Amino acid sequence: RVIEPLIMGRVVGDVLDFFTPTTKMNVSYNKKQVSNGHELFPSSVSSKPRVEIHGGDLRSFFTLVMIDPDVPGPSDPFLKEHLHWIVTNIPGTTDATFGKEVVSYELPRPSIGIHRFVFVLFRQKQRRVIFPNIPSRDHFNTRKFAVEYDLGLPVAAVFFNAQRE
Repeated sequence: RVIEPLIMGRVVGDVLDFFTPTTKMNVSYNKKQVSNGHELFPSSVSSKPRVEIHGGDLRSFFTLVMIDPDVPGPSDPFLKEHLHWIVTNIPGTTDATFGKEVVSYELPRPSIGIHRFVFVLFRQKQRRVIFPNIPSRDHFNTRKFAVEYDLGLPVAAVFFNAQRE
């Protein structure tokens, strides 16, 4: 039931494997929480959001990625995924500003149709801090990225829909 909007919205399937959410994540833009699957205007999301994470060991570290799988349009997404943001080594119970920004936040600018803008959080392996070298934002693969950096399955994910205004 908790992952339901991600399954109906095809995030689980198109971008992520099935997982059991275990960390609470709250993504907010100017204090307005992102609600799974609801539409936002691009102008509302032009600056990076606040991403607070909750619960679990204070010693844990988390990686956040933001991706758009529907590029340039969802019907023929031949550039998928477009990478919007990567923050690693976020201490448990804090927020993205406490991690290492590895890929800077790129404002959502969907070209064709309605795109899903997806935030995914992973727990890092114990005693591991990571610094991914990502040469390009196009043709990004979240599943492959998690395998590369030993990030396991997502522990939380949320997304919004956005289209050109």
